This record gives sequence, C-alpha cells and structure tokens, in this order.
Amino acid sequence: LINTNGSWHINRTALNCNDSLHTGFLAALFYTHKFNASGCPERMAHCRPIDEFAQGWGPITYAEGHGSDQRPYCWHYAPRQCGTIPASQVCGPVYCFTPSPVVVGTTDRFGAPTYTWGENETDVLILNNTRPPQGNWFGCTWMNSTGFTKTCGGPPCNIGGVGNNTLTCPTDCFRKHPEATYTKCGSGPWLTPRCLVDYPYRLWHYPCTVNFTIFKVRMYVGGVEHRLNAACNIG
Amino acid sequence: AEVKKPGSSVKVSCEASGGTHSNYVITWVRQAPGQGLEWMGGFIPDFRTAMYAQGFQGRVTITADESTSLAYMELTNLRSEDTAVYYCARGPLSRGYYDYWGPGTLVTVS
Amino acid sequence: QVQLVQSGAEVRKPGSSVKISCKASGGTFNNYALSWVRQAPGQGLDWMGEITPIFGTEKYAQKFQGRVTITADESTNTLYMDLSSLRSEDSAVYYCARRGYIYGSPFDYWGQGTLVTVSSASTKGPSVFPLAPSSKSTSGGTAALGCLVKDYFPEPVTVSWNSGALTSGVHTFPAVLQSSGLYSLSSVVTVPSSSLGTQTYICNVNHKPSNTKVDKRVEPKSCDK
Amino acid sequence: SYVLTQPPSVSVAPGQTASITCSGDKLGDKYVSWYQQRPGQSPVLVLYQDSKRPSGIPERFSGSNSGNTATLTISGTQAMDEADYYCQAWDSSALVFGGGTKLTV
Amino acid sequence: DVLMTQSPSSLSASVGDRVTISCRASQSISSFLNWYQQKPGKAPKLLISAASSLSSGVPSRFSGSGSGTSFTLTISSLQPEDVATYYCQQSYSFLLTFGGGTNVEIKRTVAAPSVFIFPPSDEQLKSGTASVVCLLNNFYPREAKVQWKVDNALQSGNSQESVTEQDSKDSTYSLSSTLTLSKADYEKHKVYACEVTHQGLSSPVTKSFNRGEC
Ligand SMILES: *[C@@H]1O[C@H](CO)[C@@H](O[C@@H]2O[C@H](CO)[C@@H](O[C@@H]3O[C@H](CO)[C@@H](O)[C@H](O[C@@H]4O[C@H](CO)[C@@H](O)[C@H](O)[C@@H]4O)[C@@H]3O)[C@H](O)[C@H]2NC(C)=O)[C@H](O)[C@H]1NC(C)=O
Ligand SMILES: *[C@@H]1O[C@H](CO)[C@@H](O)[C@H](O[C@@H]2O[C@H](CO)[C@@H](O)[C@H](O)[C@H]2NC(C)=O)[C@H]1NC(C)=O
Ligand SMILES: *[C@@H]1O[C@H](CO)[C@@H](O[C@@H]2O[C@H](CO)[C@@H](O)[C@H](O)[C@H]2NC(C)=O)[C@H](O)[C@H]1NC(C)=O
Ligand SMILES: *[C@@H]1O[C@H](CO)[C@@H](O[C@@H]2O[C@H](CO)[C@@H](O)[C@H](O)[C@H]2NC(C)=O)[C@H](O)[C@H]1NC(C)=O
Repeated sequence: LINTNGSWHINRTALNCNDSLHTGFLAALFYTHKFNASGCPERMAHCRPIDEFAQGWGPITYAEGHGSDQRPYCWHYAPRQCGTIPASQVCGPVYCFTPSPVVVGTTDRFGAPTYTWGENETDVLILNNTRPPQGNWFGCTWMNSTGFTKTCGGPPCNIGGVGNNTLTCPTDCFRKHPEATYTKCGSGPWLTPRCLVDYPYRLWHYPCTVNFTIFKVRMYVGGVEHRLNAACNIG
Repeated sequence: AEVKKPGSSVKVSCEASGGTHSNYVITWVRQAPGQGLEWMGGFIPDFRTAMYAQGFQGRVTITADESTSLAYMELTNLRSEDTAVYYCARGPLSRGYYDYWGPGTLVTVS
Repeated sequence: QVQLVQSGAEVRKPGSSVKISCKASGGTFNNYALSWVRQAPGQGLDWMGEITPIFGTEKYAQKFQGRVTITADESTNTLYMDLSSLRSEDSAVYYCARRGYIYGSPFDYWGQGTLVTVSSASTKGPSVFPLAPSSKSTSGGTAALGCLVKDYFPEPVTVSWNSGALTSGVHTFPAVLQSSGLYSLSSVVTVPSSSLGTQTYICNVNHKPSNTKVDKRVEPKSCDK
Repeated sequence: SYVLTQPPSVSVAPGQTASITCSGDKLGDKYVSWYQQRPGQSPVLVLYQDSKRPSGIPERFSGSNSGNTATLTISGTQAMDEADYYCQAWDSSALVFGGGTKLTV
Repeated sequence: DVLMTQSPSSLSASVGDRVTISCRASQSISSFLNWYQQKPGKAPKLLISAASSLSSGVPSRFSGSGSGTSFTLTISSLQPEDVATYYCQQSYSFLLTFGGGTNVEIKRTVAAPSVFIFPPSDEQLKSGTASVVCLLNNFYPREAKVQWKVDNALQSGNSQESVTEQDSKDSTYSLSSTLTLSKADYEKHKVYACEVTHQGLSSPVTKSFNRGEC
C-alpha cells in the first residue's frame, strides 16, 4: 500500500508504541486523572522550587553530559544534547520548540524524507539542537516505545554559580543570573519555571500539569515575533 | 432510517468538524429512548488507535481518513437493544470533557 | 486541489489602511500554515508573516513593524491580512501562500496577487494625441502610427486599434509614471505605406474608473502633408 | 466496573434553588462534567472540570465535587432551566455516564 | 539570517541546450531547498523540493542536486516556454528567505533596429506640453542606446524609455524613447533627432525632423 495522497502527518511520524507492561500510557491519551489520583506528587517531591536553589556569580558557561534516567516532569533538567535517533524507539509526534512548536518528521539517513510510517531499518529522526538565532530549534520531547517521556535540547545551560544542588538551568532562570532566557539558556518546552509551551500533546507528555491555566504571551527571537500560548499555574 | 434487518451492519458518519480537527479527539455516544447516555468508543486522528467499549469490545470497528470526514464505526449484528440515537462529540486532546456535541442520528431495528 | 482566490486591486492614500482577503476555493485552511508574500515591481519575493490555526500561533516578520495583522475565519474559510499606515513604498502585488506545518515544507500553492497602489491622486481621464507620420518616413516603404495616451490615473488603460481589428504589428508599451504622478503610454502600429490611403487608423482608449472612452484618428500625412 | 448514582427526579418552584447530586465511590478524585439535554436535543456541556463552565453559560449555573459526591446547584430556576442533567466521569480506561435527573418547574 | 546567493544574475542560451543555475546558502541548510519558476505577471510556481525532489506534473527536464552549502538546478533541453525567472528558497529557519532570481532568455541571430520619429501634433501643442516619440522596432539583442539631440545638443534627465517584453514568435524586442518639453521650451529650437547605437548597426543611426513644417 502507498503512504497516502500525500497526507503529510499520518505518515512521517514514528507510530511504534508497545506496552506489554500495562502502564496504561496509551489509555491516558483520552482522559487524565486529577493531580492526586495520577500519583504525581511523590514524583514531584524530588525536585524543589526555584526559590532557594542558589545564587549565580560572574559570567555564563555551557555544560553537557548530564542526564539522570527518569521522566522529565520538572522545571529543571539537563536534557543531554540531542542527536539522530532511530524510528523504532519513538512513539507519537516530535514537537520541537522554536519556541513556536514545530513537528519534525522522519528523515532518511541524511536529508531524504520518508513516508513508511517510521517503520523501516533506515527510517530515522534527524533532530539536532542548535539555537534558532543560528537556525534550527532549542529542543524537544517525545515518548519512547514503551511509554516513557524523553527530552533532549541544546546544551543544558548552566548558571554561573555553585551550591550543594546547583541548577543546570534548562530555561529562564531569572532573578539568579539576569541573562538566562529562552534564547541563550532555553532547552525544552518550559518557557518559564512555571509553564510550558502549550501544544496539543502537552498534557500527554506531562500528565500532571492538568490544573494549569492557559495564557497568551509573545516574544521576539532572531528576527521574528512569536505569538504563543503558555499554560501557567499559580505563577 | 428504515429497519436494518436483524443481523446487519450500520455506519455512523460523524461528519466530525469541530475546533482544530486533527488535534481533537472524536468520540461516539449511544442514547436509548429515555434511558440516558452510554459510551461506545473513541478515536484519535494522529495516533491511529481506536479504544473500544467493554460491552461493545467486539462489534465496534473504527475506520477513518485524513480529511475532515469519513470517520465512523461499523456496528454489526443489530438487535432490538441497539435501537437508539447516536451522537458524535469532539473533545480536546486529554481534558476528558466532550464539548460540541453534534446533531444526533436515529437508528431503529425490527 | 486548492485554488486560492484573492480580491481585486486596491488604490489607497498615504496613512490609510488596507485589508486583503484570500479564500481557499475547493479547500480548507486548517491543518496548514498560511503565509503572505509580497513582490514589489522589479524586485524579488518577500515574506510578510504566517499563521498556524491548530497551534494557534502567529509569526510576523519584523521587517513590517507591527503593521501586518493576519486572521482566519473558518466559518467563512477566509484569510485576512490587514496593513495599516500605507506609505508610498507599499505599492506592490500581495500573494497568499499555503504550506504544511511539518518542519521545512515548500509553498505548494499561491494566490494570483492583489495589486496595491498607494498614491495621492484622483481618478482622471486620459488624453489622446495622434502620432502622425512624416512624409519622408512614409516614403520609406514602411510607416507607423500611434496615439499617445497621456495624463491618466489609475491603471490600466487598454488601447485597441479599429476596435481590435489590427493586432499584428501593434506594440503597446507598459505604462510609465510621470514625475507629476500621472501615467502615460503609447500603442504604436506599423503597416504598409500603400494602405495608408485607407482609413482604419483610429485608436480606442478605454478607462473604467474615469468612465472615459476616446476614439482619436491619426491622420496619414497629417499637417500640411 | 464503576457506577455513578443520581436522584431520579427533582421538583422546584420558580425563582428558587435546585440541587442535583451525583454520588459514587471516591468520586472526589475523578473529574466530573455536567451535561444538559433539553427534550429532543443534542446535549450541551454546562460544566467541565467539576466547577468550571464554558462560555455562553449564565453565571447562575454552579457545581462542585468533593468527598464522594458532586452537586449541581442552580439558583433562580425558570421555565428555561427544565431539562435532563447527566454526570460524567472517566474511570480505568472507561467512560461512565450517570443517571439522568429530570428537572421540572 | 540565512542569506542566499543565486548565480548567474541573467543568462542567455539557444533552444535545445542545457542550462545550469547555481544557488548557495550562507550556512549549511542540510537538504531543505526548493526551486520556484515565475513567468512575467504570474504567481510563482514550485519546481523542485527537498533540493533534489521533482514535484508532480513538472517536466522531467528539470533536475536538482546538492547539499550543505551548494545547490544546483539544471534544464537539460531548454524549451521555448522555459523562459522565466528562477528563485531558490531555503526552509531551514523559521524566517523564510528567497534567492535573488535569475532571468533566462533565448538566443538567435542579431537583427538591425528600425528607427522612427514622430512630431508633436497640433492638439497637444497648445496645451503647454509637447511630446516627441522615437520608436525602435523589432531588434535584437536587447542592449541598445538611444540619445535625443535638439539642435545638435545632448539632453539629460528629460526623456523616459519603455521596452516591451521579448516577442514569443520572433524573439525580438522594441523600445520607445519619449521626450517631453513644455511649449516655452519647444518654441526655442528648430532641429530634433534621435540617435540609436546598437550591435547590429555598423555606425550609429540618426533620424531627424525639422521643427514646425506646419
Ligand atoms: C548534530 O550534532 C551532533 C554533534 O555532536 C552530531 O550528531 C551526532 O553526534 C554524535 C555524538 O553526539 C555522533 O555519533 C556518531 O554516530 C555515527 C553513527 O551513528 C558514527 O559515524 C560516529 O562514530 C564515531 O566517530 C567516528 C566515525 O564517524 C569513529 O572514529 C569513532 O570511533 C566513533 O565510532 C559517531 O559515534 C555524530 O557526531 C553524530 N551522529 C550522527 C548519526 O549524525 C552531528 O555533528 C550533527 N548532525 C549532523 C547530521 O552532522
Ligand atoms: C488532593 O488535592 C488537594 C491538593 O491541594 C488536596 O485535596 C489534597 O491534599 C492532601 O490531602 C491529604 C489528605 O488525603 C493530606 O495529607 C494533605 O492535606 C495533602 N497531602 C499532600 C498534598 O500530599 C490532595 N490529596 C488527597 C489525597 O486528597
Ligand atoms: C512490544 O514489542 C514486542 C513486539 O512483538 C513485544 O514482545 C516483546 O518484545 C521485547 C522487545 O524488547 C522483548 O524483550 C520481549 O521478550 C518480547 N516479549 C515476549 C517475547 O514475550 C512486546 O509486547 C512489547 N515489548 C516491549 C519491550 O515494548
Ligand atoms: C526499507 O528501506 C530499504 C532501503 O531504503 C529497502 O531495502 C532495499 O531497498 C533497495 C532499493 O530500493 C532494494 O534492494 C529493495 O527495495 C530493498 N531490498 C531488500 C529489503 O532486501 C526496504 O525495501 C524498505 N522496506 C523495508 C520493509 O525494509
């Protein structure tokens, strides 16, 4: 059978999701439990609020090689700068943040688009973090085959500073170093320490942000102006 | 619609056009005359996955196309208990509530 | 098989505003990205802005400093672009281009383009003058006649000789904006000298906005002879 | 399985308040939405996320959910608020529709 | 910004040859390039996608290749209707950019120009304006110089020229140089002429008409 009459979204995506371990992550694509029933709060317990992290000093640097195997459901993280990935280890689309969301598709090997539903030996997602001021995106997230969230973006921005739990800033760590922003230090969907870029599959990737409230924000990157929706809570 | 002779098939064309289309979960609901609603299944245009109702785990069969229509079911083996009005709704991705219920469709069987 | 259809040409004044529509005949704007591309005469294409419905996102090129505002109406299925503070340099053809929402897609559909004319002038009628031939020139075996259409506004002016009977050997040049902000163009025709005795050398200048229609006769061997 | 319980019917006088209860097992942790269906019409969403309401719905409509019960409270009833109301919840990859409570003024 | 450069600015070739058009991006853009063709007074049309893919319905004579910071398009057998402007566009950054455009032409044997001069009519004379038109008919190549001389004196910044598009059946051009002078300036001189210099002429041509003769 052919791919489609073009249909450049049903093809060009990695539809290889298996859950023999009944975690029920494809079931929660329709509904979502409360912040309590989903059992996030103990998951959220291990990362602390932005208030008491540390104080940044002097200039700014860059760092990579971080990344503790977990689910990135927190405002801080070090997404371990991205690279090419096969199409057999990805479930669902791959939204990469310009910050304006962009859906990346399967690119065969070097630069060849493919339309085999992402199931072939060579079908591969060629996503490479690079600051949009020099083209490309900041970073992006997707769910691996078995049903775990994964993320990867530009070299996770450190904030010049130290502590017992120094922050490997992935986004807009303001009031610590007044240079962090989603143009120099931003990696993933998290525009600000308390809300992500709103895209259709935001809740699925982060299933315990249900109590977040929509909001309209705008910012200029490179030579373009972006009108975007950010879903923030509390603030 | 006329009587679909016992042991037939029926298609429910949802003519589903609501909100932002692709990123909007389709669904289906069946209401018997004066008996309240009951679920039948769901569907997602991007992830070609068709969740099934436990009571209708066998007969419900979802097939659709990329366009704003052609999304429907195929409920076979009609029986008197299947006489009802079917409504198509289009909710957001994972909020749960089914906003913008569509016009109903009556189905009868002898 | 979408066919984007735009509106007719607009003539405006400095400091005014314009709103151009783009309707997708036989198609739908949802599930796509819509961009506006302008082409100034004698220049390359330029990118105005973009709107993505499903993402609810809008990107406006900072070249147009906030004057561009795009919107979409699904009920009517139309794409509106509003430009305010129309300066003189805004005169151009505006196209609507449709793209996919996946990274790096090509503009696979365009609109015909809507001419925008930003000039301070009032609709004026044309003036028709005859370009009668010199006798010595007529003696050369081939001669030419014309009727210079002068000082009209706005475009376009169609010239047809003998109600379009003469088409071969007719060279209607493009219009030129005179320094006084008024147009001027010529439609010359060349025919054998032998025929010049015949009388089929009246041009038909037609202008719609001015509701003008002039039939001027170019006299062979005019003046003394 | 899961079961949601609501009163069969309610009767009130004009201008007064009416309360409809949808009760279930530990329903305080399941999001509940309220639908209103007039006679022979496709339902319409009047409340989602228990308390929140969509645009175009009067502020008179109110709802809440806690403990094991969810209430739909309407203040100042009139002849234009006579219609069945249904309570909806999601449980264990299944959709549950509570019983209909007919409101008559 | 990803500035793009297209070369050559304008090229001319006969019918049945092969023409190569080079585009180059300021920085690596992987395989996100597209080639558009726009005929005069028409919306641009997409030709090549992915920097090497051929769209549906496009004639097979267009081929594309390249990667990184080097892209090329080629027409193997140039056709009469392949005359247009060609643009290269990069879709690698959110700020779309286009190439500088390249103009294609058709070659043929050089043709000599024919010069005519038209005196101003009486009707326009008494309106305070006088227009003298010098016409160049069916010549080739396009490059041609026209100068207006009134009483063997060269004029500057007082005439405007208009050139028609290339003839589709003869592949020859035409030109008209118009000189505008008020009545006050028109009644002071006696000699008018237009001088044309072109490749197909051994020596420059000059057509003159005496003032008045009425
Ligand atoms: C995107 O930015 C990246 C910059 O680091 C890079 O993308 C990949 O980066 C990883 C490291 O982060 C590299 O992985 C290579 O994997 C391929 C096979 O998948 C190998 O060719 C290569 O092998 C290593 O290098 C030598 C052979 O090339 C060999 O001598 C070594 O012993 C070792 O085997 C790497 O392991 C690689 O840089 C990038 N991988 C791929 C698949 O692109 C790219 O620079 C950039 N993207 C592109 C398209 O350039
Ligand atoms: C449920 O959601 C809200 C959180 O704002 C609140 O109703 C509950 O807070 C928890 O309630 C616990 C009682 O079951 C009690 O330990 C404490 O108040 C609080 N504990 C937390 C948040 O860890 C949330 N939980 C429950 C179980 O209702
Ligand atoms: C999905 O993948 C396969 C598809 O058939 C299923 O079978 C298991 O595949 C994993 C692959 O890592 C093996 O390790 C298991 O041993 C397979 N199960 C067997 C042989 O019983 C399985 O349903 C899913 N597995 C995973 C990992 O998602
Ligand atoms: C997956 O892609 C590969 C190559 O991209 C296909 O493998 C071979 O492709 C070459 C060139 O077309 C031909 O020899 C055959 O088409 C393929 N030979 C094989 C598979 O032995 C492959 O067909 C594609 N599909 C799958 C399911 O692997």
